[PDB]
Amino acid sequence: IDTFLSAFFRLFRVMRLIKLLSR
Amino acid sequence: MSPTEAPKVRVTLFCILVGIVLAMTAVVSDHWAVLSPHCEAAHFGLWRICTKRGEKNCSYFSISAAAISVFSLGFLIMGTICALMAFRKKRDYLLRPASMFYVFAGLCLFVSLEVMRQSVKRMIEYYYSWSFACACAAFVLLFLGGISLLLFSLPRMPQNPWESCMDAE
Repeated sequence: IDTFLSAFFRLFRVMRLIKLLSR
Repeated sequence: MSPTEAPKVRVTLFCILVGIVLAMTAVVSDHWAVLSPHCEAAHFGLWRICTKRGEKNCSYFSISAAAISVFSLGFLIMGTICALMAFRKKRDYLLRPASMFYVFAGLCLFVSLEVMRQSVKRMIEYYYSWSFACACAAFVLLFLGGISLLLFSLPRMPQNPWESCMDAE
């Protein structure tokens, strides 16, 4: 929506490898 | 059932209710951004903007703020739906997605107020009196309530060698 026409939401995809510990 | 009727979750549900109602009311109340040119203090809002000294009228002019606001309110609606469905027919697990939705609605509201703070900074010095403290309080209420509801919904950290998650209640 920025491109159609706010910085910390990019950190959620970094936490994707916290779930790596599950194994 | 055990984490459903407990007071520790009832108080957080009440906090979420007052936060959601005050946030829904706070989207129309444009009483946070006032700028003195130097008797022409202005009023900046998401939808309609006006300046007053009789001849008073407010209308629009950055619609990303409106889009993220409607996304946040949709998140609030989904969270309320999940929370309501949790109570009946003993759906004890449905309290988690409600917490996630409330947390994300609070974060979306935080980002909207951040973009509006940037907008009011780019325009003299402003002053927050009525609605900016309201929006910040709504964000804090929703965020803390969602986090606490999530933490209470999750059973407990084992703290025992034999104890583990996903046990038989």
